[PDB]
Amino acid sequence: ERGWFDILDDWLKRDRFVFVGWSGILLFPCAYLALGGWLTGTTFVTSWYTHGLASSYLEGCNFLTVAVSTPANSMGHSLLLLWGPEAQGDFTRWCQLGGLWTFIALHGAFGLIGFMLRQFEIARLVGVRPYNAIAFSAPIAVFVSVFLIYPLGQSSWFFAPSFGVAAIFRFLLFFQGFHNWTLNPFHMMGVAGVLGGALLCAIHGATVENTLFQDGEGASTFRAFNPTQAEETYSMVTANRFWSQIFGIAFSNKRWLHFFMLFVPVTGLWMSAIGVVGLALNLRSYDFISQEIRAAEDPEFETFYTKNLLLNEGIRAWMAPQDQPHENFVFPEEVLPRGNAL
Amino acid sequence: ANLWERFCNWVTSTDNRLYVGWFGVIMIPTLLAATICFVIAFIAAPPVDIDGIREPVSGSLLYGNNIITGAVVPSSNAIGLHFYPIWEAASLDEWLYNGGPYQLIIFHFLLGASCYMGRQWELSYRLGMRPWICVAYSAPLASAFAVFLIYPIGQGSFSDGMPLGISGTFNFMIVFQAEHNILMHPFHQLGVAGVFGGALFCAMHGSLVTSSLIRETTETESANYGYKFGQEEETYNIVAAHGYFGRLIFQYASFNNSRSLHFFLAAWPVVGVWFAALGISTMAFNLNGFNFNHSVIDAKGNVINTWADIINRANLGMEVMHERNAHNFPLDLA
Amino acid sequence: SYPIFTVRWVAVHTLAVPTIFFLGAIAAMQFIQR
Amino acid sequence: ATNRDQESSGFAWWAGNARLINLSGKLLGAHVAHAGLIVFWAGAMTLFELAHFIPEKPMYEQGLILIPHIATLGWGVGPGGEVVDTFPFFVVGVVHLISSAVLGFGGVYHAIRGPETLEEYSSFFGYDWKDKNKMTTILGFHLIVLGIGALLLVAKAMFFGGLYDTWAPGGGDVRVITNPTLDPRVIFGYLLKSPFGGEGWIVSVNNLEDVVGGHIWIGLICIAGGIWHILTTPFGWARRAFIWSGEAYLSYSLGALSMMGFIATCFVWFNNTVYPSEFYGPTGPEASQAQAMTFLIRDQKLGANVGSAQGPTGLGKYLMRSPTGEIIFGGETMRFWDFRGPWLEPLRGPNGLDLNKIKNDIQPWQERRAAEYMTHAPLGSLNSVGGVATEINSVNFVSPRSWLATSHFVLAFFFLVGHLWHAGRARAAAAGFEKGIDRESEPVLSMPSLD
Amino acid sequence: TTGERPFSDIITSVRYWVIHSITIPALFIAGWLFVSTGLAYDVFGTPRPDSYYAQEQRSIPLVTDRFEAKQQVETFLEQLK
Amino acid sequence: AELTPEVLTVPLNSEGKTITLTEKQYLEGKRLFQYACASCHVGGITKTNPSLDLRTETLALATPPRDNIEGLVDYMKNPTTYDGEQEIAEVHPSLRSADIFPKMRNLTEKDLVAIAGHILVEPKILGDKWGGGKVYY
Ligand code: CLA
Ligand code: CLA
Ligand code: CLA
Ligand code: CLA
Ligand code: CLA
Ligand code: HEC
Ligand SMILES: CC1=C(/C=C/C(C)=C/C=C/C(C)=C/C=C/C=C(C)/C=C/C=C(C)/C=C/C2=C(C)CCCC2(C)C)C(C)(C)CCC1
Ligand SMILES: CC1=C(/C=C/C(C)=C/C=C/C(C)=C/C=C/C=C(C)/C=C/C=C(C)/C=C/C2=C(C)CCCC2(C)C)C(C)(C)CCC1
Ligand SMILES: CC1=C(/C=C/C(C)=C/C=C/C(C)=C/C=C/C=C(C)/C=C/C=C(C)/C=C/C2=C(C)CCCC2(C)C)C(C)(C)CCC1
Ligand SMILES: [Cl-]
Repeated sequence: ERGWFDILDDWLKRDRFVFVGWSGILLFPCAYLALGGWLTGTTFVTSWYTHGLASSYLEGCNFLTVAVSTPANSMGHSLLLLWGPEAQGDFTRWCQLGGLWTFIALHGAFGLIGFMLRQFEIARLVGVRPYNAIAFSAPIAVFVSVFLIYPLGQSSWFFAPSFGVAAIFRFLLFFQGFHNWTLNPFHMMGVAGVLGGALLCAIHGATVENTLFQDGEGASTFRAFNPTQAEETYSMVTANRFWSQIFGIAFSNKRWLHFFMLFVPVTGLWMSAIGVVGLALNLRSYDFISQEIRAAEDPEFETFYTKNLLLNEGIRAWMAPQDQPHENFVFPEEVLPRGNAL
Repeated sequence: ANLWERFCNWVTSTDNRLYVGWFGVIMIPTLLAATICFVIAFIAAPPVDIDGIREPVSGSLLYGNNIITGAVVPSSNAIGLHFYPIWEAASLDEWLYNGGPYQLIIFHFLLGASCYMGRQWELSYRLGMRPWICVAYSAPLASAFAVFLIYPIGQGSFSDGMPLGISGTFNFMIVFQAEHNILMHPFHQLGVAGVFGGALFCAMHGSLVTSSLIRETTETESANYGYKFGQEEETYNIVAAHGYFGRLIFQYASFNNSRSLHFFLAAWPVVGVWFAALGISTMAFNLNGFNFNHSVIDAKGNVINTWADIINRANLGMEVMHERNAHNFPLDLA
Repeated sequence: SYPIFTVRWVAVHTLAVPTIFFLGAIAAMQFIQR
Repeated sequence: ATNRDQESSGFAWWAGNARLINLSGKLLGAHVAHAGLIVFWAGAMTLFELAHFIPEKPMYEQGLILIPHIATLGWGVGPGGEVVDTFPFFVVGVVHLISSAVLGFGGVYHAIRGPETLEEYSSFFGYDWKDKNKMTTILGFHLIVLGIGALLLVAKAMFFGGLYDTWAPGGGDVRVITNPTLDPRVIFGYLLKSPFGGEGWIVSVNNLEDVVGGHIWIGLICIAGGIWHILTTPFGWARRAFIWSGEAYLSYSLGALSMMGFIATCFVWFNNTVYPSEFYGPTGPEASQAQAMTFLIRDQKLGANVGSAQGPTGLGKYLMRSPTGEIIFGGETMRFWDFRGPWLEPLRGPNGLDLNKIKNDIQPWQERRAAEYMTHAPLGSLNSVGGVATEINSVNFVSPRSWLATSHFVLAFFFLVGHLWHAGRARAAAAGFEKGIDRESEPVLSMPSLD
Repeated sequence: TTGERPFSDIITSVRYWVIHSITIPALFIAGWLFVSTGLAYDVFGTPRPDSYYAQEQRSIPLVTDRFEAKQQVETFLEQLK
Repeated sequence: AELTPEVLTVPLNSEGKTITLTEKQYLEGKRLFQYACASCHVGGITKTNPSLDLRTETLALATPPRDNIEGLVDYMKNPTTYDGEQEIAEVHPSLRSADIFPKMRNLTEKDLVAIAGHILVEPKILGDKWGGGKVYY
């Protein structure tokens, strides 16, 4: 059977400069629209009616302060379809109500699905194991938990991260003040996975580059490697002795070494995603009850834990009126927490 | 074979289970001193007047801390940058009140860890290796110098050095944001690119090499037994890896030279962390992140807020609350 | 010898055509006064 | 194209300047062309600063780093550091700019026109990196030049108008230095001071007599050692301790420059004698003490007894004791009590700040100086918004001390990395394994196993 | 290789540059005019410097209803006189 | 909203005469204020003495009143304490003390009017932000 399905399959999988594939039907429009939506919004679209903020090059923001901001809190978790009951097919209103945000988030989510399908598709055609796709589940877990599950647990999309450099920084600081997110052990594991991944990246790169075999005469050692050579280009035996004597332990199985390099950052991101699922419900690691009972009763008891809560309280009271304008917070000067003088 | 030559041949011997070396002669006593003091102080040290206002902060386990809240507390603001060894105190009880232990730990640690870097150079010379693994280690080492030494120098006190503890780290980071807006500094942003990128490329390289392992095992055994320590032949097919990844993106976005690939793995996080360290070190001298507070103004002159101004609101709350009893005059100039 | 209109040609231009248009729009914004 | 591709030289283009290692004639050109770049920047930057300079604003409000260097030497300024004549700034810039063309000319000639190697053309200018006698002789020539340079500063100070003295009675003035400190216990005593708070190593030099006498000692020492290294060749203990190669020599200098960059970073951050605050703005310690002083003065004028005002913590609101008893300013500036400055020292007694002088002898010029330095604290953003990170836009200011300190820390750090890079490579190249491990001779395969 | 013409071939060819010395500046100018004619403001609904606020008000025109949000913005736009 | 002549109309003196500044004067006032004054008065506060700000309500209760052009121009010539009892030229920049505050040497009478105008117009724009300090940033 060589029907139209099989002929289409032929064309989708041609060896061209940009492989397309069946996965490409999902991947390419969704990635392109998500990227074009972010560039369109950061260049031209305001956040005045949803946040009370300027947020586009048009308004005078720069690369650090432009954003595609989340919709107004009053939209709830609305899909905010262009043809939906809020914008009612009006493109200009849609932009003013935050329709670009759900547009980017949703085309982005389906774009990410399409990229991971692409990793499976190409891997099956070339004949390799699909571990690169398996590794990409960690970025997907992060995107889905932070940009979708987290706001879905909260009151509205407004509290999702906005798509911008400084807007994401605000998101970091909000998570410290309101959630005490540095205290959360699922974040701690994520930090370990990311910093340990960066560590493994640097050390393995440096170990290979400094246990190279002399396979050429030039002082530039890059030329003395051939992609189809059968020999290892660096000395596993010398690398193992160096680290055993510097550090006490070393790798001895190169297949374990590279699996571990997959394992560490991937597991870390997955752990951080679980903690954010909890924060969707405000199920925080905010306090240590034992510390609070002691400190309530003993005004001489002070730790770095109690000091940081005071900082969190400052963040909440000083940023909440501007950061949550729909709540209409009026905090007179006299209720604001402040140390002496400052 | 006199006794000095014998000692030198033992110190520099490549047959010791752990290499000693001349750097190791400094490294071992200083690291031992810093480690022993850290463990004892973390468990049992009494509270410490970090900010010099007779307001001691409890850092140890026996005085009410758990693993997450505990810390070795930085030395007193009254001491500033003065040297405070045990023998400058009238008693151990004084030394402990004033944060003596913090100085002893970090000075021994910074010495020991600098010698750790020299030791990496030294063993590579004895084994006939190329010498630059220690250049990769200079990036974490510079970062430790930034938060334990350079930042106190510029701010004028070891009491603004990073505490030796988990929650103390977070305190250091939060106050740093209030006083320098580090998130808006391009060197911290390059640092984030260094570690996010380094973790990305870590999983990238791990998954590609793992995806192209050459079949050497049955399905009931670990694929790891398909590699034998010291074997001459490579254990994966880099041509197949390049064939996959080149099609994932495009052909010329993919490495086929293992040497330049592994150099890129080395350089990206190391350079990024160098910039992170230089961020901390230059904000030590108060060259702070970008300030776009009230940068956008309308036709009449009303301030139009941006996300930068929301950051500023957060930073103010951090500023007005930190060290709540330590400021008498309106400007926190250091 | 070579074709002119390929998949690669389309991919290049869906990116490059809006980029130039946007760069002109952002260039003009540098002369807006309040 | 002698050694001008990767095949002939072994070095790729991105290490292309390594192709010069044994081409002394082209290497001379590279060095002379580069010195011209340095002299160019010095001349052009000065002219730029002068063009952009308004004499009624303090230098430190104008982004100036070179004019403060010239003014400190006593050119163009009078009492209080006021600018009386900008023509010396013009001269210094013009003469540097003109000279860079001479150096640019020599550099371009030797680099692309003259003899590629110098050994055939002249045995005086020729050299072999491994010739320990020729290398120490070239080193000796340059030590003599440096020694003369240090004596030019002495000549300016003692015979050609003097130096700007921030400490001069009457508010700061240019002063001829007639008795420079020659006592080697003073001069070399600076070298044995602790580098920690209250001591400050050589960064603590606080008077021009010591600055000038130190340059007399350094000039003599450099000239002597320069003669010594022309006449001698390295001894056996030195021969066995070092690597003798171009790259090795480069790496020693990189280590030395890195060390000096770190010292310069601290000099400009703490020292207000050879970096006068009139020109560079107040130090960080200085501005923080000036805030305490400003509010002691304000509150005392309103009727406060500042000696006995107990602050919220139990420590004095305005005044307290240092850990050794000296009377010092209170609040967070307690960390800065080691600060010494001309506007503050009149209030100082044997026991530290004197309450009687505080009550009766504070002059309006001290109130002025303290308010000016409190509001020009060296804090500001990368886009030059002055003040704490939470301040709003209005004031276009970053102190010269922050510019000079941050740039020289960054430079010193990378120069330390460069030392490690080239010292490690020099060692490996000398021993013969900088291109990789020889497969047939892998040293680890001849060693006993660890376990 | 995948069969398409090398990029270095194309972008050093006179014909490439004859075509693109027109199409590139023409797009740039189209983008400039999208802003300079004020059309970008009206397509996307972005305030001009003089239309964030009414002359004496200092409250944000914040959307507060889900299904009448369109009418709320339109009402905020009328009140600009 | 726009910078209108109404916004730019400010009290000239205590008797109720107004003067209408141009946009050029206002913008010149802002630049000269930044040049000579904002190091202590950024945003309408006073960093070396926060008890006294540049709010119009605060200026109206100074002695003599400073909430109009003539009072502010006189202050920049011969500043006084808030109750008028003392002359503070020796510690506050003014034309009288331009020898010790060199930045005042190149200010002309026209400049003083523009600075004065900026100080009186800005609260009409910024409201509580002017003289309010960090609470209103
Ligand atoms: C200060 C910076 C500096 C200096 C002084 C040099 C100097 C040199 N380089 Mg190096 N190099 C540098 C930076 C520098 N380089 C950088 C950044 C790179 C990376 C791209 C390299 C990569 C590199 C490689 C790969 C090679 C060199 C080589 C050389 C040498 C021969 C150059 C030649 O023959 O060109 C000939 C070029 C021309 C004739 C074109 C014009 C050149 C002139 C000098 C321009 C001067 C313009 C100036 C304004 C005129 C002023 C005149 C006025 C004063 C009267 C020369 C000594 C070569 C070498 O080692 O030979 C053995 C070599 O192969 N360099
Ligand atoms: C006096 C200082 C000095 C001197 C004379 C040398 C000389 C040399 N170096 Mg060393 N190096 C130094 C300092 C120095 N280095 C420092 C401080 C570092 C740490 C970063 C290094 C790190 C280093 C490495 C890693 C390597 C060398 C190498 C070399 C050799 C080849 C150099 C070359 O052709 O580069 C060519 C120059 C370039 C390709 C240009 C680099 C572009 C830089 C990064 C831009 C920097 C940005 C700029 C400051 C600001 C932005 C500008 C932009 C906005 C336009 C040559 C002998 C190579 C070697 O080992 O050979 C034996 C080599 O692999 N150097
Ligand atoms: C010692 C070096 C040094 C220092 C401390 C200063 C300091 C200053 N300059 Mg000067 N200047 C310098 C060198 C320096 N400059 C050089 C080399 C040039 C020629 C390009 C100039 C030309 C110049 C002009 C034309 C002007 C100044 C101005 C100023 C003032 C404002 C600076 C500013 O806003 O920067 C903004 C900050 C940046 C642009 C940050 C740059 C970040 C770099 C690219 C990072 C580099 C890192 C490292 C080097 C690379 C490592 C790479 C790694 C792979 C190894 C300030 C006093 C201004 C002024 O006020 O004049 C009165 C002014 O208009 N300078
Ligand atoms: C340190 C820098 C330096 C060094 C070591 C050399 C070395 C050399 N040059 Mg080069 N050259 C230089 C810089 C340098 N030059 C500069 C700046 C220029 C432009 C002026 C030239 C232009 C040049 C040309 C056109 C020629 C040379 C030639 C030579 C070779 C023979 C020169 C001779 O025998 O003079 C003998 C010594 C003297 C005549 C004494 C000169 C005293 C000077 C002029 C007075 C100043 C002395 C004082 C220390 C200067 C302080 C300057 C300081 C402030 C920067 C020799 C290898 C020749 C060559 O290559 O032959 C093939 C040749 O034809 N040079
Ligand atoms: C650029 C300057 C310079 C350079 C590169 C050299 C280089 C050299 N000198 Mg020369 N020397 C110089 C200036 C210089 N000298 C000057 C100005 C004088 C006159 C005072 C001398 C007088 C001199 C003599 C008498 C001798 C040398 C010798 C040597 C050779 C061995 C150096 C050595 O082993 O150091 C290593 C340094 C030491 C071994 C010092 C002891 C180690 C201490 C503990 C290190 C402490 C470091 C610590 C961080 C210090 C910080 C600052 C401190 C002051 C507080 C080497 C070629 C030797 C030689 O072979 O002559 C032919 C020799 O005998 N030099
Ligand atoms: C710090 C060195 C200052 C500079 C620069 C300027 N001013 Fe100032 N101002 C300062 C102080 C400490 C005070 C209080 C003085 C007192 O003891 O009463 C003031 C006061 C004023 C006032 C009076 C405010 C009021 O009465 O509410 C005005 C109108 C004023 N200052 C204006 C002003 C101008 C126009 C300046 C630039 C030319 C300027 N000041 C600079 C401190 C400092
Ligand atoms: C949304 C939407 C849509 C779409 C649209 C689109 C698709 C768009 C696209 C767009 C685009 C597509 C745009 C673009 C732009 C671009 C740009 C704007 C760029 C710029 C660049 C630059 C600026 C650069 C810079 C740099 C860097 C980055 C680095 C290197 C160096 C330099 C500096 C060069 C539709 C219609 C469907 C519907 C509705 C909605
Ligand atoms: C070798 C080489 C190189 C380098 C080069 C160089 C580095 C050079 C330099 C050069 C130089 C370094 C030059 C200089 C020049 C200068 C000049 C030419 C000047 C002139 C001047 C004048 C003309 C002046 C004028 C004036 C006056 C007198 C007055 C005031 C005003 C004015 C300014 C107008 C390269 C890398 C490229 C590569 C290749 C090789
Ligand atoms: C001017 C002045 C002054 C003076 C100064 C002086 C007098 C100085 C001196 C200086 C000096 C006098 C210095 C020295 C230095 C030294 C060094 C820096 C060394 C080093 C060493 C080394 C590096 C070694 C190494 C090694 C070892 C250890 C082992 C064996 C091998 C080797 C060799 C590698 C004063 C302050 C008064 C004042 C101000 C001005
Ligand atoms: Cl204080």
